[PDB]
Amino acid sequence: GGMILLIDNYDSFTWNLYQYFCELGADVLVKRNDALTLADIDALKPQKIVISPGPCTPDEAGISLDVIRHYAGRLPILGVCLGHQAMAQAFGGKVVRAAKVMHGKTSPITHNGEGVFRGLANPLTVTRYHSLVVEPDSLPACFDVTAWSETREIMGIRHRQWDLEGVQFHPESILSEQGHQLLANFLHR
Repeated sequence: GGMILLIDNYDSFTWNLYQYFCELGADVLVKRNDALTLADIDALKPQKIVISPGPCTPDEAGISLDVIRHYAGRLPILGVCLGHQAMAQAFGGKVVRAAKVMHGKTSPITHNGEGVFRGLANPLTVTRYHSLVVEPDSLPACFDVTAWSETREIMGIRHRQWDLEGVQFHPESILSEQGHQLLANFLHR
């Protein structure tokens, strides 16, 4: 509810998330993936963690993979794009090339109306900034898929037991009412 650790994986969109979460009344702290150890995060005492997008892959995302693996089941974690892929890979996921690389287009995904999608319209139009996707047949059994592209891509995953959730699209909203309601869902679990 209070203190959010946002992990910057060197994207401009981490500051959008900063503003969005601050407008929802959260105490947010933004630390770069290479300027942190896991010992650091114990000092900061976060209530929830968010892994940002970034131009890299999870392997090159500094501590992101280490953080998901160590804090899984201790604090809620929300992965956006890169963070969503990092969440799959963390539990033995496989990230593969997409059918079409999307550099800013908005498109309709279907969801299960649970997790961050509770009280959201289905289908839902979202904006995509990615070229890679989580491979469905490789997805670890600990994860349910929660959203699908219309080309049948994984657009959201969620752990079956713990509070860690991913989205492949950029939430980009909080003045959209159904965009505010998506991040508020993570914040007020």
